[PDB]
Amino acid sequence: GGGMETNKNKFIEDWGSARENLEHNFRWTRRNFALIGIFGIALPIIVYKGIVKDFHMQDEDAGRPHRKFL
Amino acid sequence: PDIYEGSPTPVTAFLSIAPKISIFANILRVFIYGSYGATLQQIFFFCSIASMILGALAAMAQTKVKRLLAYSSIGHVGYICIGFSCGTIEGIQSLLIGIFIYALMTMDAFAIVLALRQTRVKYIADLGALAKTNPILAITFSITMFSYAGIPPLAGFCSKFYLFFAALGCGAYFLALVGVVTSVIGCFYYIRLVKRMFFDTPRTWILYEPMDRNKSLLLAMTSFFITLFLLYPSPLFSVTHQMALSLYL
Amino acid sequence: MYLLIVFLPLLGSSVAGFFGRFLGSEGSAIMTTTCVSFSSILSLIAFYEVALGASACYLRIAPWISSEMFDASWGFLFDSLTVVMLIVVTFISSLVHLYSISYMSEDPHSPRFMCYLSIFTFFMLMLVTGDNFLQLFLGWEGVGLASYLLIHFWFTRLQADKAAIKAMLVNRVGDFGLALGILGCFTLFQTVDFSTIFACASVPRNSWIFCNMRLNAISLICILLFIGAVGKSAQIGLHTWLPDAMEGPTPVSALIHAATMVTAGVFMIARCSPLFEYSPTALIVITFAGAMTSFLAATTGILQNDLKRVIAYSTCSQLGYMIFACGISNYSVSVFHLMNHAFFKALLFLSAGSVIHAMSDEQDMRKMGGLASSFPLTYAMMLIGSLSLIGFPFLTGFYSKDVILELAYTKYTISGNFAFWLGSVSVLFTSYYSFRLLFLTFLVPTNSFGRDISRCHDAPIPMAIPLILLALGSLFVGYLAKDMMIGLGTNFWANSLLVLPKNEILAESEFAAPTIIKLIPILFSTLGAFVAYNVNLVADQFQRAFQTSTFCNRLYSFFNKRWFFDQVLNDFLVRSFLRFGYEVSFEALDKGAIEILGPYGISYTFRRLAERISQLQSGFVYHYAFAMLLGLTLFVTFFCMWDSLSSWVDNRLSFILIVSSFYTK
Amino acid sequence: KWEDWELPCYITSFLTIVILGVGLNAKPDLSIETWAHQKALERLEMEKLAT
Amino acid sequence: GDFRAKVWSMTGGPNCRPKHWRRNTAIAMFGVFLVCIPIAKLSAKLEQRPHMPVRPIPSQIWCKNFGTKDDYEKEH
Amino acid sequence: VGKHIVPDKPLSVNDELMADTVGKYEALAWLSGGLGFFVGLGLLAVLNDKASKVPFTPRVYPYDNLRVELGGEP
Amino acid sequence: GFIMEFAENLVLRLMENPEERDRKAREHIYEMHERCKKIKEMWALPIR
Amino acid sequence: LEHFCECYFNLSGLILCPVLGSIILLFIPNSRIRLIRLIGLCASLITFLYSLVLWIQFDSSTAKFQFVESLRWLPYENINFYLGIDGISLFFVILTTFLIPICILVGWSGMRSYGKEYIIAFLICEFLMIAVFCMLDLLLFYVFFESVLIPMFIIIGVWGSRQRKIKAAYQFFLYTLLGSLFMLLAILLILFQTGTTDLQILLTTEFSERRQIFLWIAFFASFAVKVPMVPVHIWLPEAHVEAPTAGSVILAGILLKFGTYGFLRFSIPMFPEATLCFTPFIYTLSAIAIIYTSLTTLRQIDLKKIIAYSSVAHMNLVTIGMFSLNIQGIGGSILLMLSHGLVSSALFLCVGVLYDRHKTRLVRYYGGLVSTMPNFSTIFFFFTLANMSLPGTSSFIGEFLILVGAFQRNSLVATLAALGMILGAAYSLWLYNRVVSGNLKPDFLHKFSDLNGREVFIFIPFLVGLVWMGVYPKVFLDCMHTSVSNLVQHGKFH
Amino acid sequence: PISATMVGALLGLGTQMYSNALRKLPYMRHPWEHVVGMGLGAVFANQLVKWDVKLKEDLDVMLAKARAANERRYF
Amino acid sequence: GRKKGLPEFEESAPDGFDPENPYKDPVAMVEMREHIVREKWIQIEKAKILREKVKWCYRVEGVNHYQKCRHLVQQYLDSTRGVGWGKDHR
Repeated sequence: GGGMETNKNKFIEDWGSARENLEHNFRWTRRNFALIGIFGIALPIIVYKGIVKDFHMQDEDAGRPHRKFL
Repeated sequence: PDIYEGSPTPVTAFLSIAPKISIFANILRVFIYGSYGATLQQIFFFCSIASMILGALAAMAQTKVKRLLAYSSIGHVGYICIGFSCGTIEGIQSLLIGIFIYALMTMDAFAIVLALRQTRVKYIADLGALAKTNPILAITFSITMFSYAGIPPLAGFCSKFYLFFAALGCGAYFLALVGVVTSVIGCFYYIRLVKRMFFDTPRTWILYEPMDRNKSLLLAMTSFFITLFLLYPSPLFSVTHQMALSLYL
Repeated sequence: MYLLIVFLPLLGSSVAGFFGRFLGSEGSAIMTTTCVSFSSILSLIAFYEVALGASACYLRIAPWISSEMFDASWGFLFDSLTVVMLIVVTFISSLVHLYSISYMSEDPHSPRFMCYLSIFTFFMLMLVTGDNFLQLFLGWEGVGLASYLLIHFWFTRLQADKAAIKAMLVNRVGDFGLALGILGCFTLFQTVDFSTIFACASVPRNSWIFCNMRLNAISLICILLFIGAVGKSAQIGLHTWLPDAMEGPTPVSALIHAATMVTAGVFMIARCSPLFEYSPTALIVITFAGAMTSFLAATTGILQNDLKRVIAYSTCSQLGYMIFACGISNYSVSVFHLMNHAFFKALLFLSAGSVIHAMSDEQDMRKMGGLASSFPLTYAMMLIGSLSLIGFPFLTGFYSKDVILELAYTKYTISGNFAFWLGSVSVLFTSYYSFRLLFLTFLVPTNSFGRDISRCHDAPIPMAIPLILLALGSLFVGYLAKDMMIGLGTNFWANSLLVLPKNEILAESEFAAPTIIKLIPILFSTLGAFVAYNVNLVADQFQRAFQTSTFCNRLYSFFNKRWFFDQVLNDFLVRSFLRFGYEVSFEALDKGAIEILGPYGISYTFRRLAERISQLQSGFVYHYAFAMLLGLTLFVTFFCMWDSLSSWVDNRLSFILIVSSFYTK
Repeated sequence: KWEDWELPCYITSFLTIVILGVGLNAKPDLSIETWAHQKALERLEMEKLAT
Repeated sequence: GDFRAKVWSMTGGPNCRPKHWRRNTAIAMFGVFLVCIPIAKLSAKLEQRPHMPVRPIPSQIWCKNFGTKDDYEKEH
Repeated sequence: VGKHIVPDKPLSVNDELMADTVGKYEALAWLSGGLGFFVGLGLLAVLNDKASKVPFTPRVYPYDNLRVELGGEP
Repeated sequence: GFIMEFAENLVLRLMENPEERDRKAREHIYEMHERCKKIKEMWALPIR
Repeated sequence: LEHFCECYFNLSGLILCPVLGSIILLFIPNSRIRLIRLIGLCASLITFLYSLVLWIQFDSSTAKFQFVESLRWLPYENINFYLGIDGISLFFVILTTFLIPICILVGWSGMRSYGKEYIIAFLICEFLMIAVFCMLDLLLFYVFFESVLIPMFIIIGVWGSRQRKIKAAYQFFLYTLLGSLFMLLAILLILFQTGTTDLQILLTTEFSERRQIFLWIAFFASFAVKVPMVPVHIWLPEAHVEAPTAGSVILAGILLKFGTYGFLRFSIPMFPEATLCFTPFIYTLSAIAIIYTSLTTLRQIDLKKIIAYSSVAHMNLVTIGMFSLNIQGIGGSILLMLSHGLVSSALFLCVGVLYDRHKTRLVRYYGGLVSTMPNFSTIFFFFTLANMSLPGTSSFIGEFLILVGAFQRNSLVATLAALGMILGAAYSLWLYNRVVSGNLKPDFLHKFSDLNGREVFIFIPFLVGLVWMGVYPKVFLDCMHTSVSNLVQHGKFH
Repeated sequence: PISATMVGALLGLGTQMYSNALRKLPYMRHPWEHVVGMGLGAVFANQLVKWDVKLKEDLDVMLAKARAANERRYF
Repeated sequence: GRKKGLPEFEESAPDGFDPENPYKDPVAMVEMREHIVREKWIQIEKAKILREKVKWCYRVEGVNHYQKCRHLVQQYLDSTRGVGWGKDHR
């Protein structure tokens, strides 16, 4: 009846606040350890080596030695 | 910290500045001039590191303005003594520059504290909504806190700049790491006051009496110095170089 | 005059979109139809001057992206292939504009509909007329957009919004591959211009590094480009969007997802024939894709109950025929089937809409029947379109479908044999659902509701006029245009299409083939019509097999739910990525470990450290004196009594113990 | 009634088109592309007529 | 419906029936035709036809770029 | 349209995003079999070896198989 | 008289001179590279 | 050496304009709100026109720094600072001068409660941001970059909508300060070698590969926080969401550009050998950020969070382009940087339009808006398309050029980077449909107003700029290619 | 141009206004004090410039002596 | 002020550039870098002029482009190998 502001829903707002405060829920469980290990460590290392290997395969296509990277 | 809190506030303001000038003059003329060497400077190196770390942590733990200022002064003497530790001409010059800038900044801060002591300021939370009740005082005090934190181009950067200059000059990276971490901690507990004066919406406000002419004039001058020193820093640099040279010749 | 062809539909859409509040439903309908129809007439003139007069037109407006050798340009190319596609697009769009004038008369938002119709047309013109890969990409994406806007034109309907997003996401996967091929093209030839690339395509022989694999550069480019044709032409893998695109209005299905845009993948393979000709590996891949698609869409469409769904699966089957025709190096035949397809398929969708409009928006064939005498005009156009689609002799569909099946038999390769078997069996399957539709909709005893029957009416004039014009097309276009398009040794295409000498099979396909091979489609089509008559007019216990047998019931659902393709791809692919963005990248990493090993953990530890350091200042003077004394003792010990200690101590140990003291109690 | 922002904004908008519409079309073409194009034309001229 | 009558939109909203829609439609016709005139002139100026048609064609009336790119080893 | 449902129960996660009669892995097995039909058909095409029963000799084009006309050395 | 020709000159009057701009850039580098030695003597002066 | 300029319009006047505006606004009483508004808006608009004139006199044939003017610090002249721009920094000065008047116009209606502090904070931000982009010295670049932290902190904390702004402002300040502290160490290490901080001298000095690697790591520690790269990007969603609308515009449209600008101005040209060594490392971090943050964006439920997270993926694609080290990659990276500052700024303006009326950022409340705000829905759709890098929009030019430049170096990284075409389409259209399409929900929202005259005008230069770059990027690329070419060639002589 | 006198006068006037504002008084309360502050600021800025010049001379003499003492080492 | 006309640059490489130790004459080092950039842009325009020739030969000759433009395609493809800053170094 009055105003343009949204009529707040307690359940929808609770869903909103629980999303913003997710860091209080982290527990270091088995599932988290597998997820962080696979996608925080293993996958970036796989992408890193794939990119290096792509450069190196070019080097031996040009008759050049393998370029050094950090 | 205990004497700074418990003493009458003008005593705290006086003890914060003058004795340090005089004792550092003594330290220069005794040690830099006498000659035992390495051990003497290692003393001051280790004490500087301990001072920076402990001052930063303890200040981060404080809820009262006077204690926060005491711990900030402890941290800053750590930064200054890093200059005495290196034992070079630029070390002495930077020690003197750091002393001068810290003294002017402390005079600014205690002018504000004595101004707010007419309404009995005690806690950091008492400064809530000061940007509404006295916006120009909240700006002047925020400038002092950002200068204490070393944010360029305020005068406080000058001293911070040296810390890292000597750390990479005398070849000391653990000192550099301590400086980076403690600078970040100091920045946090200084900007907490700016947050209290500007971002908070307390239910109960404290209205403060306006300051007298003496403190307003001193505050205006020191605040102009703090914002504008890096535009014309030549006289201080020249005079401190003169003093560093005159220690030996 | 050539710029007026491309930009007239843009002008028509601009007036309806920006100024539709001044024209209303009637004004915006006239404005967009007139501009598109004028562009249609100029397109007929352009076909006469470029194809019949053998005079190509090249037009360059200005550069688009000029960065070193990168030279994307606002440039237009009008050759024989272009003016064929201009005719198909402008003519069908003009009819669909006329058809929509009365089909959407009762819709509240007709002016926005007509505006979207014309903007689609403009982008499709920009796709077929561009002279470089980047302008084609602009048309490629624009028709992806206009299709999205038209599928959810009823924005209040949630299934339309689900269908429009799916159409755009599936095509972005195709655009992903298409863009990669364009990147590969530039790296190899140092240009995106069509004429330069085709003139140089025969030379490169180098190998390339792609995803840590040594591959042939030309083959890599051609396969990446074909991924683009897989998305737009709904080929196996990226095809589940086409049936769901029926959520839009019927005119949208006729123009966009049956005649013009759905064939952009076929046009692009044909336009790039001078490049695709130098990758036999790509041609084999293309042969397998089309052949499988034709079977996948035919078997699925024999159990659909919705009119628009059946015709949508038929569209996906004919596209496979076009694609594997391109795969056997017959681009003139695939384009010939393209234009032929644009006539009877459009006639079938527009005729379906008239039945649906007549039957109060009923679309389920199980609630129709006994409508031949109630709607004579509509049934007649549907018979012509259907008989032409199935390849009845001497109709438009017969002169191209049969030649593709003949050429596939003549291809003496594994992929050619694969295509012949799968293309031939699909003819039986397409004849079944074509007649199954007719019998259920208009010939069986009525299965419908009375209130619908007592409110029937037949096509108004603006709806019937396009149907009669498309009937004439779906009866005579094929015969009239054969010798022009695929006449033996024809020069109609000039330099538009390229078939290398080693790949030419048309003569052998017409002379060296046994007579039985050319009669298999009619023999297969007859069997499908007879089977449809029996299942839908005689069998009465047939359905009981599925209502009692578990294997036969799952089999019914297997072909009804499209080989459970959407399901598998939703349960395994979409859900996997959706779950990853919350449980892994956000909860486990961003708001998990990164927070704990960052701001959240750092604040916690430093708060505890500050609390402990604060407790040192205990307020007891004795502690301050004790601290001073300890500092003195420490100084004396370390800086004077450290001469004989180095025998028993190390510097490493000392600092280790000081830090280790922090983890006490 | 025009709001207080309209006049300064519509004058800035007008001056923006005039400066960019005139200035960009009136500044000389000094791109490395235009200079090298002319330079490359003469070198291909100079190596063609001479052997 | 009820509230959509108070909502302004460029395309006119639902069931848009402007009273003077005929004079506005005819005014819109003229604008497109006036817009088309510079487009056609620029098109005719820009077209390139390297090949003479087998028979005379309508674009030989306004286009003067027929059989011009014969010297291709000179294009830059 | 009619009346949008306003929540009355605590909203759970995965609600921003929230195929009936056939199970998940059973659908994967049926689709796998369907794709296994194309695989077996393709293998049958290899086993057939239609390329080995071609009823004509490869086209030969004049002028050295149009070597010059195809971009070769003139 | 003509708008564009006036603007051609007007923009040309506003641009900096290329020869002087390059000259000053060259001198800046030359002088700083031969100047980079003076100050580093001061940081090396013995405190004692 | 007084390297003063002969041009009439120079960089010092442009730097002085918003400073004069702020000084004047210092002394105007808060009862004269009309005057405060007019003076602030006029100062910003004159700065925009001045920068346009700087564009007009730009010389696109030189690789030297243009409009170079010297500013003296000590009469000893040992330390003397230079200002100047090239094809890499000119358009960013223009973008700053253009975005500031937008920031003033957005808060026009609330100016009676914002006060002169709001305008002064933004005018002070303008002065520092213009200066940062015009610096030819490592030390002055450092000092001016940190100066913006003070007003940005103030802007976020004071005028943020809800008390999460406290945490947001803290995190922004602390992350940025940490990064700037690592840059300071490298500046002082460079100064120990060279005895100078003048950029032009540094571009002519040789570094050892060992110390090149180390100094590059020290520059990366600051720039990767600025960009931001994973895993130090988590400050961004909090700061960009809790800020006021104009604060979000400044944060995403200008401040984000400072890390990528620092990569182009210092790290890439000054340490060519280290840059080659760290190219697989940059490629990996950018590729991960593009894939991962795009998927996080998909699962966000706050309007401003979806737009904030999209900014991270766009900025990491920029880093792939600049580290491709060719004309297309670096040329495309600068164009995407400019395009992002227009597209994301316009998108933050659309969300702010919705928030000022209804005071909520949760997507669940909205929906059906096309039936009540068709004008906003059309403008929102256009910038939605531009965020998807639709061909014909400004963002497609930079995006494709970066992919071209990446493909010519490493086909794998160009392939992973091209996956953002699929992912970026998914979250942009899902956002648009859940807000605009569907049916209204009168139990949450029942009272509606479309855009007014001020909001439509605000959107006009964003539409014109996006179209102008999307169809004719040549006016920008022409003025850049000479500086881009010499940046690529820096450190090689063949 | 920008002389020391003008910078000092502006700084002194600003110092009087800042003082009045910190005390919640009108900016121009007691204008004769604004005149006095302008004069004092001008005098202070000019004297600072002169003092800086003198300081430089003294430093040069001191640095000359230090370098002579250091060069004595290599005799 | 600036005189009207196309920009003017020295045709020859700077004198004072030792390719053995490029970091010894910096003014020449910078001037060599600019000269190489300008030289590389000349070859870029060379391939683009050569590319316009291939384009119009294809358009003019049609089905006979393989024999009639054999020479132009070779010239263009040779000019594009090792051009600009692409996938070839020198």
